[PDB]
Amino acid sequence: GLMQFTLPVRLCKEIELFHFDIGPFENMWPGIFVYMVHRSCGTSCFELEKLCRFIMSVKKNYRRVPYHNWKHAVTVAHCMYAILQNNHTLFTDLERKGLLIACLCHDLDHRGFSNSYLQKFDHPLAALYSTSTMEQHHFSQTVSILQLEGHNIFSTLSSSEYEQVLEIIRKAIIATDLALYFGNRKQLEEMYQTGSLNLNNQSHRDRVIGLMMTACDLCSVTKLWPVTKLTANDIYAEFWAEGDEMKKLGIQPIPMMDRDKKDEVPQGQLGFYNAVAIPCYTTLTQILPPTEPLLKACRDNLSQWEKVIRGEE
Ligand SMILES: O=C(O)c1nc(C2CC2)cnc1Nc1cncnc1
Ligand SMILES: [Mg+2]
Ligand SMILES: [Zn+2]
Repeated sequence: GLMQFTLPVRLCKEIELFHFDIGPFENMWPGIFVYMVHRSCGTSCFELEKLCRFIMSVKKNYRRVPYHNWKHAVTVAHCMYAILQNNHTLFTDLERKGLLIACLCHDLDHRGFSNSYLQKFDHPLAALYSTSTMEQHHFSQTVSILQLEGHNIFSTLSSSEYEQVLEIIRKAIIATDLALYFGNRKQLEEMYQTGSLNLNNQSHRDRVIGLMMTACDLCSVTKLWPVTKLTANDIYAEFWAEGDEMKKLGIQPIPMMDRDKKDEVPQGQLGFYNAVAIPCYTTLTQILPPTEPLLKACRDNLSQWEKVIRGEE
């Protein structure tokens, strides 16, 4: 129990900041995650032997896709870490445990295709789960891994604590379905403004955890410009493949997915920042003020995309 993960000095310092990039050395990402669990949660939260076996099984069940891959999983978990570390007293013991695990598992077994494509293809997952198709799959895969011999990192919780943490994880993973974020954020906006927001109301905390999940999930737009811009290529490599697969079902895809309309990307990023990212981080910052560096970094990246359109890069 006296075995800490320690990082080199640069990483030990930058890991605390919202804009930390986990680096290109895949072999360091498990250690980076255990480091975050230890500081967020404690060295006691999980049996190290069980946690390492859980992490490696989660890693194996992420595929080799350009964006929805193991690096995304760890990156999203790091944003959650930075949120929890800057909001120390707002969250329960169980919540800290549940949310880092939910972020690590939230895109398990992703194939690089949207819920929409699965439904037009008539994928069996679309018959099994008619809404939030991939997200109910990601939660399914999380439960499957937790039930492997040796992989139950929660085994030392009481029965009722075990049911509560799995319910935190299920709601957190379902909330990463962006179709649900629009109405979740509108409701949090009304509640914060009329002043009815109450973090002791469970249904309210649920909504706030959902928004934290959207914020961590989108956190590649809150990095320094060179990171955000190089990540945007990874996300468009998936979108353009999905577009090709739409054309193979005889369906003109949306322009966001059409590789023949690469010129329209800068304007599509503006729409995404203005309709999704900026409002997400604004409402998050209103509810949890120390998350403001995410909103500041998002606004800087919006201004960089505006510079791309004005031909200045
Ligand atoms: O551009 C987008 O439409 C986009 N959409 C989603 C969500 C649908 C999966 C995530 N991120 C996105 N943009 C993005 C930019 N730069 C870096 N990482 C993501
Ligand atoms: Mg997802
Ligand atoms: Zn994701």
